[PDB]
Amino acid sequence: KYRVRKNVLHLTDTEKRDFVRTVLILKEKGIYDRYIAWHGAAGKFHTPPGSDRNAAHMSSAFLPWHREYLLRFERDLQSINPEVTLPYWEWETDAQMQDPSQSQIWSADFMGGNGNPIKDFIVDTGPFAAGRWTTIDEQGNPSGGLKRNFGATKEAPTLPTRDDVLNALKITQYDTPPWDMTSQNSFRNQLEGFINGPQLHNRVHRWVGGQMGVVPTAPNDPVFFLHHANVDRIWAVWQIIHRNQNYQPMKNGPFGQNFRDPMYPWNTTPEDVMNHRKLGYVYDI
Amino acid sequence: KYRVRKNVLHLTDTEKRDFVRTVLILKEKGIYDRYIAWHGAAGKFHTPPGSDRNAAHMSSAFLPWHREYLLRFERDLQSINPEVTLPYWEWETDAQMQDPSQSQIWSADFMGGNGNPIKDFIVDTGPFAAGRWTTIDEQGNPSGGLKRNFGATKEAPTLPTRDDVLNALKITQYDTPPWDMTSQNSFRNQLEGFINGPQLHNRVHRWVGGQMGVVPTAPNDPVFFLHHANVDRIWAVWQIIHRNQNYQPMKNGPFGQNFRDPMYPWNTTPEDVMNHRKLGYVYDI
Ligand SMILES: [Cl-]
Ligand SMILES: [Cl-]
Ligand SMILES: [Cl-]
Ligand SMILES: [Cl-]
Ligand SMILES: [Cl-]
Ligand SMILES: [Cl-]
Ligand SMILES: [Cu+2]
Ligand SMILES: [Cu+2]
Ligand SMILES: [Cu+2]
Ligand SMILES: [Cu+2]
Ligand SMILES: [Zn+2]
Ligand SMILES: [Zn+2]
Ligand SMILES: [Zn+2]
Ligand SMILES: [Zn+2]
Ligand SMILES: [Zn+2]
Ligand SMILES: [Zn+2]
Ligand SMILES: [Zn+2]
Repeated sequence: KYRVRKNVLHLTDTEKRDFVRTVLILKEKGIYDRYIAWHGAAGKFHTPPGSDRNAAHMSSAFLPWHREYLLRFERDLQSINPEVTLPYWEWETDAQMQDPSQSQIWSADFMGGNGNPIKDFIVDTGPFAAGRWTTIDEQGNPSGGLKRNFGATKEAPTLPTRDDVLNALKITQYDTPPWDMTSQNSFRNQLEGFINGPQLHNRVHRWVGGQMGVVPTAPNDPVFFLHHANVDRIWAVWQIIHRNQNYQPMKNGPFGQNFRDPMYPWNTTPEDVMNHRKLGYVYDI
Repeated sequence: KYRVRKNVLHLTDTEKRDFVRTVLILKEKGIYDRYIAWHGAAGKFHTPPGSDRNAAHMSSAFLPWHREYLLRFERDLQSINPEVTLPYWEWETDAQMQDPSQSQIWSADFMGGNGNPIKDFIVDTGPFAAGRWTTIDEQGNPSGGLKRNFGATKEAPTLPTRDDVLNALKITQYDTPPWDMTSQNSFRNQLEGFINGPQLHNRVHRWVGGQMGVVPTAPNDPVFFLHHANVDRIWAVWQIIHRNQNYQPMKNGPFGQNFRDPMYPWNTTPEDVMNHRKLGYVYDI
């Protein structure tokens, strides 16, 4: 309840600079890659085997898994710079802009811009531009650099709206059986974005494009964390609005999917991360 | 110093029954799969990216990474039955047999026998025969059943010998740069099996065949843990013989390979598991 996570639009130029520096430091030491890999491994970890669900997506653990992911990542930033916390990208607000690509989050001072079509959409601007930031493929081998292609697909030509967020917050049930891509009247599946997909969470990944548009490579793009800090914020809000409500399933959904089950690749359980304040952080506002 | 890890050949009928029983429960609960996944993930995690070294093999962390692996595995077994510890398969003595496939380790009440040529070398005997034990391919999808083909390979027709172990124990250095498959006069690379490969550990893997023969699927076979328990034991012996020799590299090795670096997929470091006695276990003898 001490660490404050801020809206990207509220950061001082120094905070932006420090965040970028710390990320680049984590990347140099080899710590950043551990994060890419954890998310990759989890994505291929089906619960149960053969099922469409995995440890981090298309199921109940989607939200708590990423919260732990972000928590661990933020603790790593703190180790380098104690004054650095994870900021959140409020995409619902950027969706209101005439041209979202002009949002300050994409400035050459922060995340860098959209991909360059003349270069097969390689990001050639910002601190994570090809040549300054190496990426790796799902195979785990060096790739050719970050790629982004804002709103190119037909299913995600735009960022989700404030209304989409509001409608999701309306759901009274955290999740509902079978606890997967098909769960109905489920806040979790709603936020994740499988209802009339792609929506919200899923839609943002698709809108961004490049490595961000697919599970095995998503974290190669630093914005992955700003996105999920926002997703984590929507959830924190949901938890306040419906305080009558608790995580689901409690038992008898799939192993690694239940309230007290370990979340591959960690021993962390959903219960362990239900209270973000106990985890040591809050969102401005 | 309380948990004793025993030679498979020193186990009672009951101790073997309980070990197998506990492994099945671990499997049934979904815990066993986490281990197959962890080992697979580590094998694809190169240190550094593009390199030939990975978090669990072909470099210095090979030994401490597997020691941590077994420790975690033994703790889970202990959680199911506090009287069960990890036994070790002393293959160097089995190598002396006229026909090693006749060793009591392969009895039907234990691990099971060799694969069935008619079935495409699917294991049809023992507690883990196809139909009684599910397996998972490199993709994380169900694979249809355990396979074994003892010494079918021209490269590893025989199990390593006592002489092979003894010679490795004479090595003075834990490891040597470049800290990878080419390291010379390295106890680690020797025990792993790359000096005139396939030797030792690498040779046991190749000799067993089936999922045990390849990195991404090896742990699917329970004997993987019995194998690595002996490898761990051989290392523990080396540690006592060369009491003034320590882990290498101490620093400036690839991140993930140094004495105090975290070992993907965990935060555990080689330092953390250098003394097995501190880990709560010892070998019988
Ligand atoms: Cl603020
Ligand atoms: Cl909140
Ligand atoms: Cl909250
Ligand atoms: Cl504020
Ligand atoms: Cl004994
Ligand atoms: Cl003994
Ligand atoms: Cu993802
Ligand atoms: Cu995501
Ligand atoms: Cu091995
Ligand atoms: Cu291995
Ligand atoms: Zn809150
Ligand atoms: Zn944690
Ligand atoms: Zn603010
Ligand atoms: Zn590879
Ligand atoms: Zn010892
Ligand atoms: Zn010595
Ligand atoms: Zn004994």
